[PDB]
Amino acid sequence: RNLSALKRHRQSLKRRLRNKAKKSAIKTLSKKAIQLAQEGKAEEALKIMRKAESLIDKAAKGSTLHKNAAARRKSRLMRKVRQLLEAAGAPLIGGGLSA
Amino acid sequence: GRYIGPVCRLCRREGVKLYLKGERCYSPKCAMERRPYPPGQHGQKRARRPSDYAVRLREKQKLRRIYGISERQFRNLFEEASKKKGVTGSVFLGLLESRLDNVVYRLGFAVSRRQARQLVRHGHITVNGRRVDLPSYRVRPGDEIAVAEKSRNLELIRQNLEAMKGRKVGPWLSLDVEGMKGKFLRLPDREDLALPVNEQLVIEFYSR
Amino acid sequence: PKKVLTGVVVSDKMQKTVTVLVERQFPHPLYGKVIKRSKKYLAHDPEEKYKLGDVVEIIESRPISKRKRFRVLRLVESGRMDLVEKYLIRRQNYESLSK
Amino acid sequence: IPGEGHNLQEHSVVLIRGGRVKDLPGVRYHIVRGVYDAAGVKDRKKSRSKYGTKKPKEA
Amino acid sequence: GRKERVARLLRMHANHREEVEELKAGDLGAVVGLKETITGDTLVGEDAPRVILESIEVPEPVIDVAIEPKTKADQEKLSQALARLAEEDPTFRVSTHPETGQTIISGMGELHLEIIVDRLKREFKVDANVGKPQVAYR
Amino acid sequence: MVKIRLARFGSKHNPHYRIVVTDARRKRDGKYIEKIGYYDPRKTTPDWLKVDVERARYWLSVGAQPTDTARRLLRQAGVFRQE
RNA sequence: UGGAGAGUUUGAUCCUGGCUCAGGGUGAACGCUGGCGGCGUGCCUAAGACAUGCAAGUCGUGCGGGCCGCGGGGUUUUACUCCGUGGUCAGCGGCGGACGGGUGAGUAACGCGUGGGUGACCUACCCGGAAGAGGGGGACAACCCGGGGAAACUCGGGCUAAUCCCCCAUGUGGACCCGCCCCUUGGGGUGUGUCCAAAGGGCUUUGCCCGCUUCCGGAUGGGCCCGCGUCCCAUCAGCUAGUUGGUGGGGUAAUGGCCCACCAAGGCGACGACGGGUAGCCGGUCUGAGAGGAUGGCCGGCCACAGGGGCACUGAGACACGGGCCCCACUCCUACGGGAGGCAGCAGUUAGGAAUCUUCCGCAAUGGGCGCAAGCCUGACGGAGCGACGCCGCUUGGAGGAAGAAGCCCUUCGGGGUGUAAACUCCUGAACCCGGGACGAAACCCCCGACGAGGGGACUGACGGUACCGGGGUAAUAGCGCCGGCCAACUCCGUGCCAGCAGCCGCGGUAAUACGGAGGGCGCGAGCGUUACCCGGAUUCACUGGGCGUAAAGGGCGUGUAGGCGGCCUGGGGCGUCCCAUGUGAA
Ligand SMILES: [Mg+2]
Ligand SMILES: [Mg+2]
Ligand SMILES: [Mg+2]
Ligand SMILES: [Mg+2]
Ligand SMILES: [Mg+2]
Ligand SMILES: [Mg+2]
Ligand SMILES: [Mg+2]
Ligand SMILES: [Mg+2]
Ligand SMILES: [Mg+2]
Ligand SMILES: [Mg+2]
Ligand SMILES: [Mg+2]
Ligand SMILES: [Mg+2]
Ligand SMILES: [Mg+2]
Ligand SMILES: [Mg+2]
Ligand SMILES: [Mg+2]
Ligand SMILES: [Mg+2]
Ligand SMILES: [Mg+2]
Ligand SMILES: [Mg+2]
Ligand SMILES: [Mg+2]
Ligand SMILES: [Mg+2]
Ligand SMILES: [Mg+2]
Ligand SMILES: [Mg+2]
Ligand SMILES: [Mg+2]
Ligand SMILES: [Mg+2]
Ligand SMILES: [Mg+2]
Ligand SMILES: [Mg+2]
Ligand SMILES: [Mg+2]
Ligand SMILES: [Mg+2]
Ligand SMILES: [Mg+2]
Ligand SMILES: [Mg+2]
Ligand SMILES: [Mg+2]
Ligand SMILES: [Mg+2]
Ligand SMILES: [Mg+2]
Ligand SMILES: [Mg+2]
Ligand SMILES: [Mg+2]
Ligand SMILES: [Mg+2]
Ligand SMILES: [Mg+2]
Ligand SMILES: [Mg+2]
Ligand SMILES: [Mg+2]
Ligand SMILES: [Mg+2]
Ligand SMILES: [Mg+2]
Ligand SMILES: [Mg+2]
Ligand SMILES: [Mg+2]
Ligand SMILES: [Mg+2]
Ligand SMILES: [Mg+2]
Ligand SMILES: [Mg+2]
Ligand SMILES: [Mg+2]
Ligand SMILES: [Mg+2]
Ligand SMILES: [Mg+2]
Ligand SMILES: [Mg+2]
Ligand SMILES: [Mg+2]
Ligand SMILES: [Mg+2]
Ligand SMILES: [Mg+2]
Ligand SMILES: [Mg+2]
Ligand SMILES: [Mg+2]
Ligand SMILES: [Mg+2]
Ligand SMILES: [Mg+2]
Ligand SMILES: [Mg+2]
Ligand SMILES: [Mg+2]
Ligand SMILES: [Mg+2]
Ligand SMILES: [Mg+2]
Ligand SMILES: [Mg+2]
Ligand SMILES: [Mg+2]
Ligand SMILES: [Mg+2]
Ligand SMILES: [Mg+2]
Ligand SMILES: [Mg+2]
Ligand SMILES: [Mg+2]
Ligand SMILES: [Mg+2]
Ligand SMILES: [Mg+2]
Ligand SMILES: [Mg+2]
Ligand SMILES: [Mg+2]
Ligand SMILES: [Mg+2]
Ligand SMILES: [Mg+2]
Ligand SMILES: [Mg+2]
Ligand SMILES: [Mg+2]
Ligand SMILES: [Mg+2]
Ligand SMILES: [Mg+2]
Ligand SMILES: [Mg+2]
Ligand SMILES: [Mg+2]
Ligand SMILES: [Mg+2]
Ligand SMILES: [Mg+2]
Ligand SMILES: [Mg+2]
Ligand SMILES: [Mg+2]
Ligand SMILES: [Zn+2]
Repeated sequence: RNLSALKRHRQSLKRRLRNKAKKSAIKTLSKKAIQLAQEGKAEEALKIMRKAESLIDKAAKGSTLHKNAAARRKSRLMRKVRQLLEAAGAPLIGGGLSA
Repeated sequence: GRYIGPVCRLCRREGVKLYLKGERCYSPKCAMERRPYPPGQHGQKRARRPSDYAVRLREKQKLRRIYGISERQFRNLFEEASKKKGVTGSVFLGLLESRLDNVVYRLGFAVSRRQARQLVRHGHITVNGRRVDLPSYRVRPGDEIAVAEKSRNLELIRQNLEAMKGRKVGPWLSLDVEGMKGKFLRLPDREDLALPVNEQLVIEFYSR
Repeated sequence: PKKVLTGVVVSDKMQKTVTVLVERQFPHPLYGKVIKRSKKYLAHDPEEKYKLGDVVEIIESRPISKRKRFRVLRLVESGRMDLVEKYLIRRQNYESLSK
Repeated sequence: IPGEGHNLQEHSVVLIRGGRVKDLPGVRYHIVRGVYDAAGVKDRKKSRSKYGTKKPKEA
Repeated sequence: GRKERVARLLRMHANHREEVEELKAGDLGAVVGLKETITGDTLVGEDAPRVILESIEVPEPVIDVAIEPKTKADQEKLSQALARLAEEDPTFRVSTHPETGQTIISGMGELHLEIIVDRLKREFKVDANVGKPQVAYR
Repeated sequence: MVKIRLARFGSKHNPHYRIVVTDARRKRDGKYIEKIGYYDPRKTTPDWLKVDVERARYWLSVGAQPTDTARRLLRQAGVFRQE
């Protein structure tokens, strides 16, 4: 009575579980960086932003995020981090912002 | 199927003299010599002035009953001529005279049209060497309508092919009696066929 | 090519957006009489340089919002308040067609 | 109910055909003879097909 | 005189149903298809001598009762049923009194008409009353 | 991917194909990209197979994959022959 | 290369005007009759409910095992248990289940059609190009044991393999912020900073074959946007709060109020918004002189749906017909504690209806998924079956044959008709019987050659022992409508406003060409009629192509808004219009 598209559903869940866990991280660190960036903490802000960037791009290589999506987040993150920082900041140990 | 039934009975109705019997239709008795009036309990009673419709109907029947054709093939043949480039009047007849069965008769091999039909139909006829048994076959300029082997020695054939000695075939054709062969040279024309029919009228019939 | 239309501005009540009223004629599909119809387009005016009364070229564009799919290309002439008086009257009139 | 004589009762199943009868009011249809419970006309000879009667054999 | 279609043959076993590919002479079975064939009818190859075998019989009913639905709305529901029923049992019959318009249902016995009506309710979802047929006086 | 295959036409008991380039996903006789030639498996005509080697080659150079019998026919029209 | 009209208001007339008919057409149905073949075509109703089988699967050349076969080894037809081969069963992993096929429910909408736009984008597998494929770890099934259970199968612990997962490195390259140059809606270049790659598998062994990673480009397929076009009711006239716009965010591949905050108040409507009714749209099809009208079954395109409703997951692609979750309706199984299902796929059942089929054959071909390949799968498809459902073709015989059998019908009792029709004489020879017997099939593959080109070799047919051919060979089916006028075709009898006919006008009251029968005739013919519907006739919504004094029809009269239309002369522009070229106008 049963087809084997069930294996596909099995695949489904595990993969879902997988990249689900990756997107959380990305959102967390991103938030974490911008939170610090506004708080004036240049160094740790940038430090976390770098980690985020890595996690985003790492998501891009597989079927989780992908391409412009990752490209996009990074820009929004960097765009946000830099702006908030020039609230008397100066980028310490310039993390991931060519400047 | 075709008509398959009293023929002469039609010759009296059309008032004219049809040749749906071959030989007899020359003897002193195509019934057009004896009872030149319409068949039926009446026939020889006063004839009322034909209605405009009765004229065209009777004229159109006149032509169709001459070739044995069904009202379906007749009308179809007609509409094709209409479409065709040129005076549908002539063209129509032309297509009718191009019919295979007809040509066989117009060629001699057969005493009448019905007989020609059966000849063609029984594989006795041959077009360009290959046998054809479809009376409706359209013969084209250049084809060679002939007989076949098991067909030549045949009794009825020799008869019909002997009567052709001397006799000349219409301008648009060219029989070869001693070869039982024959070519369809040219598409005929209004003047070539001495038909007791005013085709102009058939055209008009098919309007309504 | 990007469609380009010419109309007059009849509304500048919105921010960075003007309402351009474009006319057009054409043969009646059945009665052949040339008829005049008209359509209103919301054209993007980011510099807020176009005002009520201008006849302008409108050009097809990347969506700026729901309804705004054109950008003001350039000024054709100015002050045609006459062309607005009409539309306004045509509109004012509606207040007299109900029950 | 077309034809001379019929076999229709207070429960017969009929096949309606459409087509009114000029001298009859709310009569906008004709029962089809020879279908369901409407027998064909008995002894009919001429326009047979219109009265659901089969060709009689010369016995 | 009707062309029938034997879609598939089938043998009735004590527990399941075997679908055989054929049934030869002297054997019994059930066929699926055939929308017209009824009890007693003869079946011959689509060519074979169109003969008409013996058999059938069919005794005449012994008792009659008049039946009428619960609501005029159930009328065709009931009629359609009775008809279907007279098709499976040539011993059961539906008639319409020529004089008094009622429908007379008839069968082989009190018990017979009893399972009929009851069969009409449970299996045909039609509830009908039954009573002694009216009399045509003069 | 895009392909070069036989699209059926003709008629019942009268197969008449059309050598065409289409996406591998269209139905067998659906809309196609371009017609490059025709083919008549029963040689009812001396001219029972034509191909536009020119175009056929063009599409081959751009990814189009020939089905087997489509390959057979093109080979025969001399498309793969570099002389 | 294309246009026919007639009957009916009156004592009679002309006009007006409605009704009616002759034609063509259909996925048809019903009645009568029925021989063949080919090609088409067949649930139009309950988008009702469905027993049963079959409609996607495929890879051991990604990986570890289980059960079996055969063989050789301690020793066995006691191999069990122990290398090694071909299989098999699931599991893990991959690729495809988003194609193909079905349906017309919903939708008047950028849904579709047509032409455009994207500096606002995506595209697995396929081509072309460049550069790589170096290290290090880890888990979960399978499996064994344990626990729950009748079962589906569930739960726990424990190992374990990879092309599964993860970190590190190299960075040809790429992504992002920024500055600069070019360019102009987010495109191209460039610099410092940060950030990102990978699988090994099989052989005739470094040499090949299939895979892996990044980037650039091509092809193909798409998303989104825009102009114009797209039914009836105004006895639906006002509609609008995410409503219209802005700012900033979220979101996606990408624009957008698409979503959310905050600000502003807008946006739409008689050029018909809003509301209600109906409807999938197109290529086309039918009709028509045309202009129009009607239509959208079959076939091709888009779309939409998958018991009703809502939602995400996985993924290059789906908010997914034979995947998932929840709610509703419904149905099935049960050891009564929870299990199962979704034919608008093929075929078939049941229901409804006036009505439309085989639960068939085959993967031989063409096309599709997977695989290096062999090959497997494919109710796509190729065919066969039943149905005059349609169209085309064929047959029921041909030539003789009487002033003309019989019968039957008329009859002025002379005779006339059926009718050369029959009989009858010849001749030909549908069916049938005998022999033979296809095309559609050449390649994948294999061999020389480089796995190239080229040359060469072999396998393969459902339809079918069929089409077709040769040979022999019996004359051997005919029906249905009409016969007052339109309208082609008349007499006798029966009947007596009874029975009936009827599309209209009207026939029937005891000589009825109008009813029923008969003879005879006209029309067609494997058929003919009927009903329903569409266009025609209807110049009868008159754009082509009508009208309003008395036939239907001038608003009771002004004033006037929008709108429609507008004199002479000359210049500018060149939107209308006209012209040419070119693109497009799929099949
Ligand atoms: Mg699988
Ligand atoms: Mg958190
Ligand atoms: Mg905006
Ligand atoms: Mg009628
Ligand atoms: Mg009659
Ligand atoms: Mg009158
Ligand atoms: Mg009139
Ligand atoms: Mg009067
Ligand atoms: Mg009068
Ligand atoms: Mg079929
Ligand atoms: Mg349907
Ligand atoms: Mg199968
Ligand atoms: Mg199968
Ligand atoms: Mg599927
Ligand atoms: Mg599809
Ligand atoms: Mg629909
Ligand atoms: Mg609908
Ligand atoms: Mg609506
Ligand atoms: Mg559009
Ligand atoms: Mg388009
Ligand atoms: Mg994929
Ligand atoms: Mg490449
Ligand atoms: Mg175990
Ligand atoms: Mg565990
Ligand atoms: Mg991988
Ligand atoms: Mg490297
Ligand atoms: Mg680099
Ligand atoms: Mg750099
Ligand atoms: Mg790295
Ligand atoms: Mg590695
Ligand atoms: Mg529109
Ligand atoms: Mg934004
Ligand atoms: Mg954006
Ligand atoms: Mg909104
Ligand atoms: Mg509306
Ligand atoms: Mg509605
Ligand atoms: Mg007209
Ligand atoms: Mg149309
Ligand atoms: Mg359909
Ligand atoms: Mg279609
Ligand atoms: Mg739905
Ligand atoms: Mg359903
Ligand atoms: Mg559901
Ligand atoms: Mg649903
Ligand atoms: Mg995804
Ligand atoms: Mg699916
Ligand atoms: Mg779903
Ligand atoms: Mg969907
Ligand atoms: Mg299904
Ligand atoms: Mg089905
Ligand atoms: Mg029924
Ligand atoms: Mg079929
Ligand atoms: Mg099979
Ligand atoms: Mg196949
Ligand atoms: Mg294949
Ligand atoms: Mg098929
Ligand atoms: Mg004779
Ligand atoms: Mg003989
Ligand atoms: Mg062959
Ligand atoms: Mg060959
Ligand atoms: Mg070699
Ligand atoms: Mg080679
Ligand atoms: Mg070769
Ligand atoms: Mg093969
Ligand atoms: Mg007359
Ligand atoms: Mg009459
Ligand atoms: Mg025919
Ligand atoms: Mg008209
Ligand atoms: Mg006019
Ligand atoms: Mg008038
Ligand atoms: Mg008056
Ligand atoms: Mg008046
Ligand atoms: Mg007045
Ligand atoms: Mg008034
Ligand atoms: Mg004015
Ligand atoms: Mg002027
Ligand atoms: Mg003016
Ligand atoms: Mg001027
Ligand atoms: Mg111009
Ligand atoms: Mg042009
Ligand atoms: Mg042009
Ligand atoms: Mg052109
Ligand atoms: Mg075309
Ligand atoms: Zn004669």
